[PDB]
Amino acid sequence: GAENSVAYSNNSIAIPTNFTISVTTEILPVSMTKTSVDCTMYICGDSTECSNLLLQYGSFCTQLNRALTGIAVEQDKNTQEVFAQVKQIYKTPPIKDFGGFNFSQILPDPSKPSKRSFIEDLLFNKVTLADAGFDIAARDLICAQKFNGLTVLPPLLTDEMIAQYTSALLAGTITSGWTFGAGAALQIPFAMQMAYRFNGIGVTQNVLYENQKLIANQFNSAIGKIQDSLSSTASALGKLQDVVNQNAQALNTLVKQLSSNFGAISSVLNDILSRLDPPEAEVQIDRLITGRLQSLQTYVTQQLIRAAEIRASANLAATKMSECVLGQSKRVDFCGKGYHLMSFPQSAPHGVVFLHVTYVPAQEKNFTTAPAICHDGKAHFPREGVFVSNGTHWFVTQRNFYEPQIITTDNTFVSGNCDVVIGIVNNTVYDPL
Amino acid sequence: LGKLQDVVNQNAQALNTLVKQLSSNFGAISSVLNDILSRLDPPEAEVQIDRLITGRLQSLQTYVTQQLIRAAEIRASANLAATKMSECVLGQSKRVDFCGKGYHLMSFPQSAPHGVVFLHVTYVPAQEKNFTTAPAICHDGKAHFPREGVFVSNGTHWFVTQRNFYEPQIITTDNTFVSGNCDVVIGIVNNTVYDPL
Amino acid sequence: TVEKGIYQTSNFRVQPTESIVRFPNITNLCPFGEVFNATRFASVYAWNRKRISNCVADYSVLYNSASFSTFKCYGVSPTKLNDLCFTNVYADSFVIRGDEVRQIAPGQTGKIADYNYKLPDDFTGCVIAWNSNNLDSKVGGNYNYLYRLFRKSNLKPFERDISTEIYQAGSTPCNGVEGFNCYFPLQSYGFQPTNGVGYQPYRVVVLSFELLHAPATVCGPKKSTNLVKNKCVNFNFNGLTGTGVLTESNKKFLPFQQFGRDIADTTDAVRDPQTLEILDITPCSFGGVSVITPGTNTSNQVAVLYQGVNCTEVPVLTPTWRVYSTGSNVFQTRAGCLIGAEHVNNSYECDIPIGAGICASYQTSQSIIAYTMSLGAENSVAYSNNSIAIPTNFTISVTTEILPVSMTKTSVDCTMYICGDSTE
Amino acid sequence: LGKLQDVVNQNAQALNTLVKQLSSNFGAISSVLNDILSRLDPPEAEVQID
Amino acid sequence: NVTWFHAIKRFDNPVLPFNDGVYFASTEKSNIIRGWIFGTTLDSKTQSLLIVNNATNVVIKVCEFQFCNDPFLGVYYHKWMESEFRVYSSANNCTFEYVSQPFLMDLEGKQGNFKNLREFVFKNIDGYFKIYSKHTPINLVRDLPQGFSALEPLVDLPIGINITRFQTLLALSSSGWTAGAAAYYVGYLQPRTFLLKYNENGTITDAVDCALDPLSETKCTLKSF
Ligand SMILES: *[C@@H]1O[C@H](CO)[C@@H](O[C@@H]2O[C@H](CO)[C@@H](O[C@@H]3O[C@H](CO)[C@@H](O)[C@H](O)[C@@H]3O)[C@H](O)[C@H]2NC(C)=O)[C@H](O)[C@H]1NC(C)=O
Ligand SMILES: *[C@@H]1O[C@H](CO)[C@@H](O[C@@H]2O[C@H](CO)[C@@H](O[C@H]3O[C@H](CO)[C@@H](O)[C@H](O)[C@@H]3O)[C@H](O)[C@H]2NC(C)=O)[C@H](O)[C@H]1NC(C)=O
Ligand SMILES: *[C@@H]1O[C@H](CO[C@@H]2O[C@@H](C)[C@@H](O)[C@@H](O)[C@@H]2O)[C@@H](O[C@@H]2O[C@H](CO)[C@@H](O)[C@H](O)[C@H]2NC(C)=O)[C@H](O)[C@H]1NC(C)=O
Ligand SMILES: *[C@@H]1O[C@H](CO)[C@@H](O[C@@H]2O[C@H](CO)[C@@H](O)[C@H](O)[C@H]2NC(C)=O)[C@H](O)[C@H]1NC(C)=O
Ligand SMILES: *[C@@H]1O[C@H](CO)[C@@H](O[C@@H]2O[C@H](CO)[C@@H](O)[C@H](O)[C@H]2NC(C)=O)[C@H](O)[C@H]1NC(C)=O
Ligand SMILES: *[C@@H]1O[C@H](CO)[C@@H](O[C@@H]2O[C@H](CO)[C@@H](O)[C@H](O)[C@H]2NC(C)=O)[C@H](O)[C@H]1NC(C)=O
Ligand SMILES: *[C@@H]1O[C@H](CO)[C@@H](O[C@@H]2O[C@H](CO)[C@@H](O)[C@H](O)[C@H]2NC(C)=O)[C@H](O)[C@H]1NC(C)=O
Ligand SMILES: *[C@@H]1O[C@H](CO)[C@@H](O)[C@H](O)[C@H]1NC(C)=O
Ligand SMILES: *[C@@H]1O[C@H](CO)[C@@H](O)[C@H](O)[C@H]1NC(C)=O
Ligand SMILES: *[C@@H]1O[C@H](CO)[C@@H](O)[C@H](O)[C@H]1NC(C)=O
Ligand SMILES: *[C@@H]1O[C@H](CO)[C@@H](O)[C@H](O)[C@H]1NC(C)=O
Repeated sequence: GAENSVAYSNNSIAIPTNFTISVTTEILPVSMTKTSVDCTMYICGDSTECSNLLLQYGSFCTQLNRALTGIAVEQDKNTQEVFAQVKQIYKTPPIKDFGGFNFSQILPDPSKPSKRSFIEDLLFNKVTLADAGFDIAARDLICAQKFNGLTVLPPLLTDEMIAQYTSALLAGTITSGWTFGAGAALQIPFAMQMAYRFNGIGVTQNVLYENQKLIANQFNSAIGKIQDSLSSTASALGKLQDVVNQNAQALNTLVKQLSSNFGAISSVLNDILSRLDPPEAEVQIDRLITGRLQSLQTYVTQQLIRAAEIRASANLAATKMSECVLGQSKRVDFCGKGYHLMSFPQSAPHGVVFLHVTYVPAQEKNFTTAPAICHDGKAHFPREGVFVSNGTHWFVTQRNFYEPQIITTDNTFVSGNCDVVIGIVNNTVYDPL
Repeated sequence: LGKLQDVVNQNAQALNTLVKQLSSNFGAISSVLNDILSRLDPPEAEVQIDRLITGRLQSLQTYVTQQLIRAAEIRASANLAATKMSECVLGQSKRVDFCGKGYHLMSFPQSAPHGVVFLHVTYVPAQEKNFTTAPAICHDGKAHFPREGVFVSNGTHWFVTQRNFYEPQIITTDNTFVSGNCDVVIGIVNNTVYDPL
Repeated sequence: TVEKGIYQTSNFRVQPTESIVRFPNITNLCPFGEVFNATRFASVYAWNRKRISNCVADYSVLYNSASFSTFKCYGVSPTKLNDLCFTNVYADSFVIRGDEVRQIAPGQTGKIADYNYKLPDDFTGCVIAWNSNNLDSKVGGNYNYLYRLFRKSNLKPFERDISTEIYQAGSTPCNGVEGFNCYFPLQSYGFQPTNGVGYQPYRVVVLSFELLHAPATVCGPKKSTNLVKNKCVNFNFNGLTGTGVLTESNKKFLPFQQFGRDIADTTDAVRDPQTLEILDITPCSFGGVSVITPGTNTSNQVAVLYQGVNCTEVPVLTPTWRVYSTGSNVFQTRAGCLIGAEHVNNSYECDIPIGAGICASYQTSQSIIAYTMSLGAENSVAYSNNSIAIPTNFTISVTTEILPVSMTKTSVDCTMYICGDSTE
Repeated sequence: LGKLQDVVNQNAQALNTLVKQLSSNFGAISSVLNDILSRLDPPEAEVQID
Repeated sequence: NVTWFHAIKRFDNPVLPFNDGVYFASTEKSNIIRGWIFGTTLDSKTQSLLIVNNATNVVIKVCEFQFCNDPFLGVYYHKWMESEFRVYSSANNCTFEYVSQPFLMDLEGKQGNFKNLREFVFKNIDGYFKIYSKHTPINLVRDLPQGFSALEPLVDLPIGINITRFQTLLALSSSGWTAGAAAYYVGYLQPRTFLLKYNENGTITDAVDCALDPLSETKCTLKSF
């Protein structure tokens, strides 16, 4: 990175005189394709001799089927945990009077057949399948893997249902703040909610109310920038894509593993059965059974590890939904860079995008600062804020937004005398009475 | 208690399958090693014994691998439980939904076989009522904002209330602070702010 | 006793309705009499390789004749040859000393295997051998049968050497007449009727055909049947056997292209030998069978989900029961055919997942109903830019959260589990 | 720093085991490929190598 | 590297080794070098392949035929005249003979925009001799041009003999003799791995030689173009 020396000093402070509202996107995988592989069909489809031979190996692939079924169920559990955070389907009022904020780009679009937002449609377009439809299929899956006992199970919640959950969460957030997450939704004007949020990061709410137009414009421009970025760049959703890709190739590998001899005369089981008598056919069939069972076990182990990873990701996504969308988080960098204000969820194929809104101080000015003020042999400390000076006069300012004020007995509190505090400076503390 | 029962059942099932795997020929003449030894001499018994050894070793490998994966998920669960004990029992959490639904008050631990049970005590607002509200109050060309709470009216009079439990109070210079004039705040309403002095 | 839920069970698949055979339209029998009544079999070093193709070969009669002392098929079984089809056949005939009949088999070595005649390691075919002492042996010694004993380097498999160059193991290269360290490569056999078993001559013929790598030309006398498409059947095209559904395709097969393979090395298309037409191959429908049931004590009726198949097929199997095909309540969900459940417009919270947003519940008379699950109760928050809802009261809630912490500590003894008190 | 050391150790141990596993016959005549190749013809060297 | 042979007194028609197949794209008229010989003796000792591929048809003739030191018709056509007859010296014995369709290449007299790139791949292996072929309408008469085109099989023969050498047959005294303006190309085939792009119709549109350069090896490893 770039070298940077901070102008540190034992009586110097930098205080931001401005701010920016930054909206940043965070993509999290939530689920993955529910693939089921049939033991007997894969190792050897519709072959009774091989089926009997495989029956000698015990209960290996009843275990394999159980593992795959567990993964498939866990995918639905992940989606439910992440998105079914809200028990009521809230909807926004027809009038979008939110103080100048307007969420049309993230609110549902009635015109489109799927009640997805504009940004949700962009997200669904950016992610592209790899092998074949898993979906928009009006018929059989129509995939190569399908030929050999491999099937894909549809997710329990349709994409439209995920979009409905996302819309309910977003409507609750923008019409009720964080109240709907702790009980019944309590309406509040959005500007007042933003005042709450500003007060939550240490800036007084008069800062919001006196900059409402600017703050609304900044938020709208940030949303516009997000949509423009999604439209333009291609590798934005790589994470989600990666998941898909990995699964795809794994399946492909498994399927390709049916072309291996494993030391037999031929990889095709029908050829072995046609060309060779049962006694000698058993040796070749056993070689094939060993190879294919090993391949399937490798596949299932890889899938279990990947499912554990995806479940960790889904737990993180659910925590983010609870703490960044359903409330305001004081955890640093948990809901984006800056001071978290609010987050909005969007649904993406097999995952969730979070639009984290953050307050970022913008234009810092240098001031001389002191830890306390001496008035009449008494040491005054700011109640909430910091002492600054332009160079000749001393003021009290909130520490996150330069707003100088006359140092008065209401601004500060007294404790002790001048003789103990290091760096104390004499100045007059004005008494309003 | 489905989760603890599920882990117990999974472990029992894995052990049962591992034991059952000892009944399989794996291509040998029989699944009983002693029978193979007694029925055949060493040179031919070795092939059958190798078949059984390969099968049993594969069974052990599968059991140990699934045990490792289950141990990983159980370790994740135990880390979550330890974090919950630290943040919900040893303190108060502002993290939403981390220690139950609602505003977290406290939590109590209880021991369960192979697990922990947290009784999360939370505060949930119960009976909401409507009020007309304003971001600020204009008194003498000065905008008054509540120090902590919100301005609410019941139709004729304005009060300031803590913004989590209805408890109206007179707007005074001790309840509010001044910032600028009334020409810039959107939604400001004229009302009187009562000075106690 | 089964708890409420949906449980997987043995898959389903459509079995073939009939079988199909499509072989080339040829009747001429292969010249097996020529190679088995060759007046004089060539020498081992001059082993003669006759071709056999564009004919019909009936190996049953050859296998049934008892005149053959040895009849061993390596990569194929002799009984099955009557139902296989091949590209071309090499019938290699010769005469050898009986003892060498073991050097003939693949993977062997010796002067015969290193100077005159060598087989491949991966040989697929059939070796036939019969004693011809009375036919080709004389008291004075039928020295018409020679073998190559000297050669500079070992010959490659299926290689024939005829040059009479005088090899010289101990250097000193001569030519023509023999001499020091150098001798005539070919040595004549002492084939006489007085000779004992092994030394007496043996007439040997080996069939070393290739398999399924080119348009098949010669194969068995089994009559091709008629071609039926759009149906799950068993097909056998030029010996390539399988099961599935046939259908026309718009492929472009080269004049010498017969099969269309798949990424998994499976044939997804074929060319009918009798009619030069391309015919698509697709495995007929299969899938998993799930059973939806409330608590067995709650009731004993169930529904069945055939997942991954449009229900129209099911009336058109493996699960061993076809009773429910009566239908009248078949429901085609995006997750498969659901049988035994009533579709309803009403939406309720999910009870038993089916997939694609469909859930099944057992409700009032009593019956299992399939419905689109309801996400929750609709609610329009009374939002306005000057209205606020403030709670005038509160509730103290106590909820439970259960977390697994540990699992049973298990240990295994390698030798005990694998080798129970067995030293071997 | 045991937590760190453990990690290192584990990896090393695993690698060691892997390398040591090259000294096992697995039922073959010997654990050295070169010996099998130099002692046997392809037909049986194939079985041992398998 | 592809050897370039000047077809003519100056008979640049030697016996060339048949190491693992050959590639035979050439540019000329009248077919000059119509026939080919493939054997290990090529002097009637063994049944040396004699393919003709004349204007009529490819008369495959695997017979123990005698090839003189200079087996050429010696026709100084358009200098149509004949000098002697040694293209077919004598057929001492034979092994097999096949006759294909009476086709006709574009050997007929035509230069124009030279469209006689009759690119052939003669490969002998595992007792088989294959004649993959294609015709490309190129525009340049100079050395082989730039472009891509997949070669279709043309004949497939199960000959079964062993061949270790080949040769080309020229149908075309020494005082003031005009050297023939004809030449052909001999390229050798060796074992390599190719990544072939089967387009929607089943035709190879492009290929990657997996050992040409590091980039091609990367494409081959990734299975992408
Ligand atoms: C709250 O503040 C006052 C409450 O009295 C209102 O706004 C102000 O209302 C006065 C009238 O009482 C306006 O003064 C008038 O101005 C016109 C034009 O100059 C003049 O002809 C009249 O004789 C009278 O003086 C005044 O302009 C108006 N605005 C301000 C900034 O004083 C109103 O109820 C509320 N306004 C705001 C900004 O909250
Ligand atoms: C806030 O909600 C409280 C509920 O947790 C509520 O306490 C409840 O008050 C009612 C009304 O006095 C009590 O009901 C008693 O009286 C009615 C009317 O006679 C009877 O029908 C009932 O059977 C009962 O005898 C509840 O018992 C009482 N609940 C508890 C736990 O004590 C508060 O009154 C509410 N506060 C406000 C300001 O509304
Ligand atoms: C504020 O810092 C300056 C140091 O100069 C810059 O300070 C930062 C704002 C940033 O711009 C850094 O890259 C610089 O180091 C302190 O001293 C000033 O120094 C400049 C020259 O470096 C001089 O021209 C000014 O007159 C100095 N005084 C100022 C700017 O007030 C300064 O003391 C710091 N402010 C206070 C109130 O202490
Ligand atoms: C809400 O924001 C959106 C985008 O910032 C505005 O939508 C635009 O509306 C104009 C007409 O008013 C159209 O010409 C544009 O094509 C729209 N673009 C997009 C991206 O939406 C919308 O006007 C805003 N609504 C309000 C009330 O300001
Ligand atoms: C520091 O702040 C004080 C007060 O804000 C400044 O003093 C004021 O300066 C303006 C013009 O510059 C005058 O109109 C005011 O009357 C002044 N107020 C007082 C109380 O004197 C002071 O100039 C600032 N210092 C610097 C260096 O900018
Ligand atoms: C802050 O740091 C400066 C040094 O950068 C200190 O400067 C001293 O100031 C006093 C008088 O104010 C002088 O007598 C000293 O000689 C100065 N020191 C140096 C090294 O020049 C200053 O005192 C410090 N202030 C506090 C409160 O720590
Ligand atoms: C802050 O004010 C105090 C008191 O007004 C100053 O302390 C005085 O310092 C002078 C000069 O050293 C002495 O003569 C007085 O006796 C001191 N009085 C007391 C009560 O301490 C102090 O010096 C001032 N600080 C600065 C930085 O000037
Ligand atoms: C099969 O019959 C058709 C017409 O009856 C014929 O054209 C074809 O040649 C026959 N098959 C073969 C291999 O000749
Ligand atoms: C040899 O010929 C006889 C009669 O000509 C025949 O019966 C016999 O089967 C032939 N041998 C074969 C076909 O192997
Ligand atoms: C199921 O119903 C039976 C009544 O036949 C009852 O005895 C049993 O306890 C019930 N089980 C459950 C789990 O509800
Ligand atoms: C749903 O209602 C429509 C009429 O709007 C009716 O035709 C249909 O039968 C109903 N659904 C079912 C499953 O009967």
